[PDB]
Amino acid sequence: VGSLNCIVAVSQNMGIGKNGDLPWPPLRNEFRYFQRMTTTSSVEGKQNLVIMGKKTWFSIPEKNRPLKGRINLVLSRELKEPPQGAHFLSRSLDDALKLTEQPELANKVDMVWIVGGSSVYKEAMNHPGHLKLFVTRIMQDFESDTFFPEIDLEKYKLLPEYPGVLSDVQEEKGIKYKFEVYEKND
Ligand SMILES: NC(=O)C1=CN([C@@H]2O[C@H](COP(=O)(O)OP(=O)(O)OC[C@H]3O[C@@H](n4cnc5c(N)ncnc54)[C@H](OP(=O)(O)O)[C@@H]3O)[C@@H](O)[C@H]2O)C=CC1
Ligand SMILES: COc1ccccc1/C(C)=C\c1coc2nc(N)nc(N)c12
Repeated sequence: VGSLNCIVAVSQNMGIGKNGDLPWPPLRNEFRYFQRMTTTSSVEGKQNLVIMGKKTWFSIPEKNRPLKGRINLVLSRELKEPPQGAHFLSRSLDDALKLTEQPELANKVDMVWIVGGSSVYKEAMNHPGHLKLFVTRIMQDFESDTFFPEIDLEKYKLLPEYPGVLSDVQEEKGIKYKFEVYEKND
């Protein structure tokens, strides 16, 4: 148990997913940022924990499952075991978050990252303590069927910069995006 973080990429219309995939074409540098933010731990020997819902797990290409170099945990109210390739399954975010503090995971885990999708985000962002939201603002509209909740600029602060995050507008494949980090500490 290190810090609690959500990471998402979201279109100008708040879209995160379309038919079990992302709503925009592949953005390699965006995937690379995701990978470097979720995989990097400054503590040797540790890994970060990625928590996700079941549709989010299945949205990941099989070659990238489980997400390499991270401990993967899937949320589901139904599955009897973790899905093929996964090793953790929790019935709730509280259950998962509790599971981190021991019996055996808590000397292996550094940062905890919520990587989607909508319901998991809603609950984490609401979760009382110290929270950071890493949001890639995909600076146009895309047809979507899954959405990210509006961020309350009265509870969260927008940070002007953040270590290892590029602060200028980026562009790729003709699509502009901004990496943002928001922080709350209620
Ligand atoms: N742009 C981005 O940053 C991201 C995009 N996506 C996209 O979003 C979509 C998938 O997201 P979404 O449809 O929201 O689905 P989720 O990944 O949130 O999966 C929903 C399911 O997972 C379980 N689940 C979710 N929350 C909990 C919980 N708190 N406790 C127990 N189980 C839970 C369920 O399974 P059960 O029915 O078995 O209980 C529920 O049906 C895809 O299109 C994917 O590509 C996903 C992540 C990031
Ligand atoms: C199809 O989805 C994926 C495909 C490959 C690897 C990971 C993901 C997942 C689960 C999620 C993400 C893929 O790119 C992302 N960018 C940001 N900024 N946040 C995220 N949560 C993801």
